[PDB]
Amino acid sequence: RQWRLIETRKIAKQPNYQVGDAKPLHMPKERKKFPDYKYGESNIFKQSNKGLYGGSFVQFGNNISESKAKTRKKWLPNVVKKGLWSETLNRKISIKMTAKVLKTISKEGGIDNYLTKEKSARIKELGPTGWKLRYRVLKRKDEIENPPHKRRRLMSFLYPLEKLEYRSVGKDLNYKKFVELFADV
Amino acid sequence: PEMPLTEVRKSHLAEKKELAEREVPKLTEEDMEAIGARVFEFLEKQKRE
Amino acid sequence: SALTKRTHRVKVQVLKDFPRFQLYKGQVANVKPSLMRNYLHNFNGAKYILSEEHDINTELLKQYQTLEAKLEED
Amino acid sequence: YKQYFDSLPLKLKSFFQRYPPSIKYSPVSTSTKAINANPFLPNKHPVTQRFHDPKYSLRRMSDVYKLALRYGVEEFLPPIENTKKLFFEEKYNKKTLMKGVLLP
RNA sequence: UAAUCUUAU
RNA sequence: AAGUAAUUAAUAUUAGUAAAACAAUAAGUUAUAAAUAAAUAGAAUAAUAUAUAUAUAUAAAAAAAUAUAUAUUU
RNA sequence: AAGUAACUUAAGGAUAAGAAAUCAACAGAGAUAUUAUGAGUAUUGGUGAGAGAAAAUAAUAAAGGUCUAAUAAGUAUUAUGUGAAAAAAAUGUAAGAAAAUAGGAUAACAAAUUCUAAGACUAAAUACUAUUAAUAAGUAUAGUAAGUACCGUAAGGGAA
Repeated sequence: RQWRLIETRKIAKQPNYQVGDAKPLHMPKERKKFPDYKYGESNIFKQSNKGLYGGSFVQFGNNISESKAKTRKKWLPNVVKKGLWSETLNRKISIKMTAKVLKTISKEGGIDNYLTKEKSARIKELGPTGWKLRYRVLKRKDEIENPPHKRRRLMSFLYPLEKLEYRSVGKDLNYKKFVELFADV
Repeated sequence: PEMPLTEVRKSHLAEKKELAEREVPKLTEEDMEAIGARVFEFLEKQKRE
Repeated sequence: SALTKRTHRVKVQVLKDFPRFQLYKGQVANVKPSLMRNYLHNFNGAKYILSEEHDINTELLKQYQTLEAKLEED
Repeated sequence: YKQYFDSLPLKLKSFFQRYPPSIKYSPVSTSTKAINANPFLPNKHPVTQRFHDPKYSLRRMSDVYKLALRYGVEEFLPPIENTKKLFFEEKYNKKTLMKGVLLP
C-alpha cells in the first residue's frame, strides 16, 4: 500500500525562535500541549481526524451497469465506535475505528501497542487523534519507568526569605514570579 | 514538546552509538598506492595488447 | 468468515476469575479475539501474550496449574 | 600511482574511500555489527534477527563492479560471490543455457 | 449478555 | 470588419545533392525490391518473356496478377 | 469532450520526481526531469469516433549519490467493486504470507533472468512572478488616464 493522501500533506514550516529575537504578530494564548504530528491533520475525509481510520480514506469511483452507464459512487470504510482497554492509561478509550484497524489492534495485542509501534507506516496511519493518544501513552510509560528521583520544598523554603529580601530593598514579589525566575536554576 | 523514544527506537540508537564507538574503516595511503600500481599495470598490459 | 470464526484464536493470560467464560486467575488460554477485547482485557482482567518469555506471568500460571491438579484429584 | 588512483571514476573512488581494501570483507552473509561485513550482501542484524538490505543496493554494486573491471581494480573490491550477479565474460562462460534452448 | 445500542441524570 | 497559425501527410515546380539524400557525434527518416495475412521465400542456369521473383497451387511445371533482367547499375 | 473548466484545501521559492523489487532479454543498462528520434509504431477502440507507449539513441542538465532506518504484515498476495482510452498503480470491503533456505517481476507453467516493497534524503536542468539587459518586417484602436465616469439593489459590467 501507499500513504499518498497522508504524506502529500504539507504544513507551514515554523521558524526556530531564539530567546533574543522579536515576537511574531499573533502569538497564541495557551501553549502547545502535544508534539507536532509530522503529517498535519487531514483536509479531505475530516471524519477520520476524530478516529483511528488506519489511513483508510473515502474512495470515489463509478457505479457501472450492464449498459456500462457510469454513475459516480463513493466507497466508505467500515467504521465502528469501540471502547478498547488501555493498560498504560488504566482506562478504556472509545473511538471510531475501521474494522481493519480493530483487527490490527487485536493482532498486535493491545491498543497502546498499536499506538506505540515505531514504524513510519503506523505513524502515517495514526490520525492526529491517534498521534495524541500515542503521546499520552508514551509519556505515561516514561513516567512509570522514571519518577523524578531514582527541590520543590527547597524552593518553598527559600521563597518567603526571597520575598522578604525584595521587600527590604523595596519591591513586592509573588510566587508565580519566583517560580518563573527559578525554573532553570 | 518532543515525543519520547519508544523501546525499539532507543535500542536502535544504542546500537548506532556502539557502532560509532568502534574504530572506523578508513582508506589508507598504502591501499591507494597498491590500487594505483595495479591500475598502472593494467594500463600497460592494455597498451601492449 | 465462519471458518475464520472457528479457527482464529488469541493467546492471552487471564489475571482474574471469569466464571461465565470458564477462565480462572493465571490461566493461559487461546480465547476468541472478540471476547478478549470486549470482556477479558478490560480493567487489567487479562493480558495479551505475544512473546511467551517476556510477556507471560509465571507464578500465576503455576498457581493455576496447581489449582487444576487439585480439581483433578478431587 | 596516486595520480592514477585519483584519475579513477568518482563512484569507484567513493567506494574505495568508504569501504577500503585493507579490510578483507566476508564472502558469506554476516552480522551487521561486524567490521568485515560485506556491503553487497544482505547481513543479518544480531538482536532483531532480520536481514538488513545490502549497504550498496544491487544496481550501485553492479556499476562499481563494472568500473573496477574497466580499470582492473576488481580484487580490491569485496567479493561478489554470494550476490547472484556474474558479469561479462565470466557470466557468459559459467551459465547454463535455458531449458527451452536445450530442450524445446 | 461487560457485542452493538437509545435515553436521562 | 473576414481563407489565418501551429503540428502532419500528399502532389507540383524549382534549386542543391545524387545511387545516394538528410543530418553529421552519434541516432534516425526516405529511397535503394517486388511481394505475401505471415514465416527461414526473393528476381536470365544460354537472353525479352517462351527467362526469372513472390502469392495460390505444387513432384516440378502450366494457369492470375504484379514485378524483374535487352560501355554501363535506378 | 476530460481529470479539462469550475469549487475546496494546503506548501514552497519553486514544488513535483529522484538513486531501482526499473527495464530488458541469454546481450545488457544503471536516480529523476524536459525535449528530439523511436513512432502515429506496438497496443487499443459501439475494432466507430477516435485514443497510443517503452526499450534504445541522442540533447539539456548538477558533486550527483546518500544514510536517516536496529529493514519494515494486517503490508506481499488474494477475492471482489472500482480504478491514468494504450500503458498500471492505487483504493472500499475482507481474507492473508514468507527470511535471502526469502521475496517482486512474466494469464499460466517450466526453465532462465533481473531486482529488494510495506524506512529515508537529494542540488541542477523546470513552472511562475518581478526586475535589469538585449532584440523587435509588435503595438499610438497592444502607447501610460480607468477599473474612473457610468449601468446594476448585487456579483458583475465597463466608456471616451
